[PDB]
Amino acid sequence: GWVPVTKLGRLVKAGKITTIEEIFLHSLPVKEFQIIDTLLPGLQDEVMNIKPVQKQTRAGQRTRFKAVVVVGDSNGHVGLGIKTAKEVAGAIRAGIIIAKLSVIPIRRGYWGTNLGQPHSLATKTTGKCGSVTVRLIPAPRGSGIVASPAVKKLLQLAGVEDVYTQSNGKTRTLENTLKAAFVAIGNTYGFLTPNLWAEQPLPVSPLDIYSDEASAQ
Amino acid sequence: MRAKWRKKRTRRLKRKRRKVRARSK
Amino acid sequence: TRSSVLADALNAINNAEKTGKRQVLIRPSSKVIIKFLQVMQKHGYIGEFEYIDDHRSGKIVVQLNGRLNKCGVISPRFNVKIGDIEKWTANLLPARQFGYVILTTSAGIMDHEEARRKHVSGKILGFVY
Amino acid sequence: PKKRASNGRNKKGRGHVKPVRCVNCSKSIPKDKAIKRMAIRNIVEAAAVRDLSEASVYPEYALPKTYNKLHYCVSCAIHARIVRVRSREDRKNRAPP
Amino acid sequence: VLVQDLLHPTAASEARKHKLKTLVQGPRSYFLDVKCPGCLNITTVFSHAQTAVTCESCSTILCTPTGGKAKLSEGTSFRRK
Amino acid sequence: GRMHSAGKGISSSAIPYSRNAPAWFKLSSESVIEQIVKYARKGLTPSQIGVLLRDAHGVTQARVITGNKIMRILKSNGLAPEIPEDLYYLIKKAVSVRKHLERNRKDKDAKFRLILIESRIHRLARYYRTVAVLPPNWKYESATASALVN
Amino acid sequence: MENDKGQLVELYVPRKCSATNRIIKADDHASVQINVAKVDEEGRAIPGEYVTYALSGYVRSRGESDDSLNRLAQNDGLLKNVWSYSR
Amino acid sequence: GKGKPRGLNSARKLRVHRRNNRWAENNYKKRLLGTAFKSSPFGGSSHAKGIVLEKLGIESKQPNSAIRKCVRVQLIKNGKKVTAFVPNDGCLNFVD
Amino acid sequence: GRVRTKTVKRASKALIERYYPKLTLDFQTNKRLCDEIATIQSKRLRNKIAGYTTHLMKRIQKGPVRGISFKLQEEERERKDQYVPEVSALDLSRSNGVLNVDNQTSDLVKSLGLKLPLSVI
Amino acid sequence: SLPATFDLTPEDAQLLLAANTHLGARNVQVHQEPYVFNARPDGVHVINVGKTWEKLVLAARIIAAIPNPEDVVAISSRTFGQRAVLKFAAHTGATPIAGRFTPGSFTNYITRSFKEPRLVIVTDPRSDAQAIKEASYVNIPVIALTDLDSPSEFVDVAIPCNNRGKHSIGLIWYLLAREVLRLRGALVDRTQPWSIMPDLYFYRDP
RNA sequence: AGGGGAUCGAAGAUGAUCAGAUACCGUCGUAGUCUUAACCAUAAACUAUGCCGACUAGGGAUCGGGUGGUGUUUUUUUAAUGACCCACUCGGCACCUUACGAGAAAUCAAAGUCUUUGGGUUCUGGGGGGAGUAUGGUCGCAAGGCUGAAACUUAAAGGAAUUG
RNA sequence: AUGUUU
Ligand SMILES: [K+]
Ligand SMILES: [K+]
Ligand SMILES: [Mg+2]
Ligand SMILES: [Mg+2]
Ligand SMILES: [Mg+2]
Ligand SMILES: [Mg+2]
Ligand SMILES: [Mg+2]
Ligand SMILES: [Mg+2]
Ligand SMILES: [Mg+2]
Ligand SMILES: [Mg+2]
Ligand SMILES: [Mg+2]
Ligand SMILES: [Zn+2]
Repeated sequence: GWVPVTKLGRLVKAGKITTIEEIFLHSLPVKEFQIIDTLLPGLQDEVMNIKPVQKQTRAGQRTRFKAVVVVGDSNGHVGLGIKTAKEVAGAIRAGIIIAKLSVIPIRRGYWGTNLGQPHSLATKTTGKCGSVTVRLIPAPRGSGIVASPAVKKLLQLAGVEDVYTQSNGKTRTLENTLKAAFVAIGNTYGFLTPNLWAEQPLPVSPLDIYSDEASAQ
Repeated sequence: MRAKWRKKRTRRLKRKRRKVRARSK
Repeated sequence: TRSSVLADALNAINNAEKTGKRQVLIRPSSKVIIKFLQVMQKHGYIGEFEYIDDHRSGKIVVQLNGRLNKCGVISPRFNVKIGDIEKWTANLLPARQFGYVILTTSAGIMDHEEARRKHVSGKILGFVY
Repeated sequence: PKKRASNGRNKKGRGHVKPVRCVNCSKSIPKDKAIKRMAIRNIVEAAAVRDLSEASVYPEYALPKTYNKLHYCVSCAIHARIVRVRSREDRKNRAPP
Repeated sequence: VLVQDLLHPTAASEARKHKLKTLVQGPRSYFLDVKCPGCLNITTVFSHAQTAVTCESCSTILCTPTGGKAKLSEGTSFRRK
Repeated sequence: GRMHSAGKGISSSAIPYSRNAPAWFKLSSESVIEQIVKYARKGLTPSQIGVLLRDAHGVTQARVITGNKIMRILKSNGLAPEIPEDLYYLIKKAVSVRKHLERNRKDKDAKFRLILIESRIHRLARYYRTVAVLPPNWKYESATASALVN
Repeated sequence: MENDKGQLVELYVPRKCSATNRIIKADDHASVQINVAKVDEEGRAIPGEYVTYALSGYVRSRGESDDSLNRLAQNDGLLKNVWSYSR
Repeated sequence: GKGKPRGLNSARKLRVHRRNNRWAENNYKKRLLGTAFKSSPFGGSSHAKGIVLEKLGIESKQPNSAIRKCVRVQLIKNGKKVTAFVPNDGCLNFVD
Repeated sequence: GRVRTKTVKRASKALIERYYPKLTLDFQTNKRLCDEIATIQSKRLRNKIAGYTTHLMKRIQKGPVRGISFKLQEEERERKDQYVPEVSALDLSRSNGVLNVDNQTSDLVKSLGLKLPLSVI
Repeated sequence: SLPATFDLTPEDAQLLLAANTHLGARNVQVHQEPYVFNARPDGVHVINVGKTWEKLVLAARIIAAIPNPEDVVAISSRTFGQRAVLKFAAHTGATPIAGRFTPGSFTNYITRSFKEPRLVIVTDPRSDAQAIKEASYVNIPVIALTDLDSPSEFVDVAIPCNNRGKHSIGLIWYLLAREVLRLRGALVDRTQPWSIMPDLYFYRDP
């Protein structure tokens, strides 16, 4: 089974929290991948690459394997994990776990008018990792994801269908390009818009609403 | 070779070239 | 030396907002500065601003409300035609639904939306979003 | 890269500092860069303070000190262990021991 | 901080500030009425007087210039106009 | 700041916000104008006239009491100099440095400072010729600099 | 953000900092929500009834959340003379 | 600023600076100097006929081996002598 | 030397964590209890464990030791109260029933409280 | 919104003044503390005990808002506050961290550590920087006993108090526990002096 | 080109090491080192960080100036400057911590306020060599300085950092 | 004090 720790996870397994949007609204730190698994059952994972990293020690070649994974549902949610382990398989599994933990929401929007079911981003956005700067620009319908294959895969797993991309820096560094694209994705719900200007009543945390979930009877 | 000594050798070469061009006319 | 008091004012406002301050003092507080601030305040990116009359060029204290992502000048003040207003908005604004390219036109200082609905153009002054 | 935040010397606001000569090898070093140590040794340490005080014709002589400011170049100071190689973070520490 | 009344700074901070860095710049100098050893006027002397001012109708030195505020000849009364 | 230096000094007068005479000031505008004309006839430049007025009298600003600047008062009363005071003092400093230079000839620092002073002279003279304070052919020459400051 | 015919098509309308009005993101683990209990009829601290303030990780990292909470509390009550506008 | 003039009347300086700095580009400098015509035995042309003069085996550069069976050719167009590789397994026997 | 390794020290701490209402501070009646409540596979290691447990429980009577909680630290803490009781809460005493404060503290109290016994020098 | 019963009384006012809570740090004081009453000579700054009391009451209301008392963690690595937090977590249902904090106690959900509180209170932000940093890693609000030279980073409620004195530290913790109990209901009437005297929280070296 | 030339000392001479040692080391020693009158115009001429302007953290020292204090010490006769102490302030050489922020990083209060890209302005660079070479021009007594290619060649060269 | 090369 699960046997949860992380009273947030306890609430998720108890069914008090039923949408990950609540976790996102209260910025609740998730520590078990099972929370993400039960709140987003339709979450597919794509391994982007495995590369050997090498440490020199006394004839050297410690040759650990590092795997980049993107998990996501093509509706609002992606996460990105990067994990190094002794074997490709275990690195992939731990990376899937890390990506699920890192799952964040994306804010989709419209390029032009308000015709239903947002297809693009709400604003221009930029993410940076190392020397790699990835910029996402809202695109009209039918534009598709204009990005290099890895970033395009991350974006369709995010659920974006129309976006323009621009890049600078050593984009052949796949890890930095994916991390920059992930930062750009995440910043969409950090960019304050006039339609978000309106002040909300600051709801109460689920951890407080159901406080009888930290005990051992 | 050191850049300083490369420059010195090149200057000596330049001096010799100037001298040869001077002797010629 | 000072070449753009509007640039100095907008830079001070940007720095105060990105450091989280709710108020910013700007000097020397010219007429173009006041008009630009009036546009920003009409669209609600700043709060109230008060002009302090020293018998020099003056000062302004602006109240920021946390809704400003960036205000900036476009220097030089490029001549902008009606059809180039769209290129400027595309280049400067984060989206097509909000933000403003602010121009100086002979119909007055104004954002690009009321510029294009008065069918006037001029020189580009700055932007706010 | 740049190994030391200011430089391996102490000169900011100066431009040129007149040199000094290393006491050990005579290498010219800018005065601010030279490693300077003061020596206030007793004129007679020599295992023989008691012997000199006995041989002295003066009671309570209060034998003097020899004063000497030594200026070492970097090479000579390192070689003679007046100064030692320190870790990257220990270098950023200017207090004496 | 992050919230302060820039339009109404406290008198203490305003007096601490440099004369050009107050909310509105203004001088911290003043004018004094120094009692002449004679009569017919109380001589007006700038606080930061650069001149060795003498009485209008006499030749006694009222102040000696300094780097900042002037001196007062070590016998004089001085109202702070 | 410091057109010919790396100095960033801000020290200057901070004139008051009040554009009217101080309440404790009772002298007439005619009386201060008369004192100004008297000092000008005694040969003082507007700067030292203002210094004397503020130090020995209570006239904080001749422009706030008489409603006119001291140089404008002197010009209206016919006591203006043939060249402005700042230009005159710049040329006097240039003459002094040039005399020291023709007596020393190894003071390269003085040569450099004289170049700076003459650059300032030429910039100020160009301004004055632009605003027609000086004749359009007014010229500063090293050998006649004394000839035009005396 | 709604679509045509005005139905909310955006998930998770985010919270905004009570001090600086910036958006509290999902990964801002330095941000903090403070509940101050309400007092009725000489104490007893009614459970579930608070005054709620959201402070952004930026403010807390700048070390200004204390002053900002002083201001916001005192504006809501909860503090009479701690924070002054003039300084 | 950014080390370049921004003034509205700075177009002459901007374009002159671009003109000066375009000379640091390989392609621009080659095209404007006309290297292909003076240098480049093919006078800026795709192909050139020539007369073989000698068969030659040049030993491939390290770390390789297997001398490469080229031919010295004298171009009909201008007269220069160029070494041309003969690409295939064999295919030297078809050139005399 | 006579330093005990981790497989001695940690096992002793684990024994004392759950068997404090158990084997006393005597080694002979310590090793015997170890024999029946611990699967020690060698008498020498058993002797080591029992000796270190004897030492731990002998020094337990001189103050609590780090990393050891047998659900008695809380009890003894709540038991040991008021080392200086029923004398002075530092209230209305230790003076002429006043507070020996400075002038600025005096103005501090004058800001709101009209009733404070003060001896402001 | 708090009644004159919650106003500062002469009894606990002179209790603070006797414990020397108002004796702030020297001329060196963090320029984020407007809790400073006029600076006396010898450099020592006087802490406004009115503001100290108001902040203590606000912190007590924040603690009382917490539904489960065990989800409130009192932390002190300094000896002068360890007995204070132990007695505080005895009187209130809080969870004490006295002595070492074991970095990784808020992340790293491994046993012997990893409480997951809703609020953290620290005796000294400087000496408990690690706990404050971890709280900033996991969204935990922080109350801190702050001297005028204490760092304010990731400290949401600063109770201005001298922390160089064991008397001051113990008394502040004692008043915090008192107000928490009063707000809860343990102390039915906020007029009695809470018979347990403010020495059970002080340090005892011998 | 005059003067001066103690010292040290390119060259040079010698002693010793060494396989060689026309190097390091030792002893001398010319030019030079110093100065006057003229040239030369180059340095890792470095902070390898153009200049002007504005803004964005905290802190304590320190230099110069100024202001204030129930201040300490110092005497002239009230008072006084002077030195010092405390607080503030302007300007400067810097420094410490933290970085919202920046950066490839080292690190950086500027190298920040840059893909949310525009305050003004000058100069410079465009893979590594060939090469600061050839040539022409110009300056210089000369040494050289400034300007400055091409043919040809090459898949790296290079920066910061990590573990060995 | 000297100790080259791969
Ligand atoms: K091969
Ligand atoms: K000589
Ligand atoms: Mg190195
Ligand atoms: Mg130099
Ligand atoms: Mg200035
Ligand atoms: Mg200039
Ligand atoms: Mg050079
Ligand atoms: Mg250089
Ligand atoms: Mg190149
Ligand atoms: Mg390297
Ligand atoms: Mg080899
Ligand atoms: Zn040496």
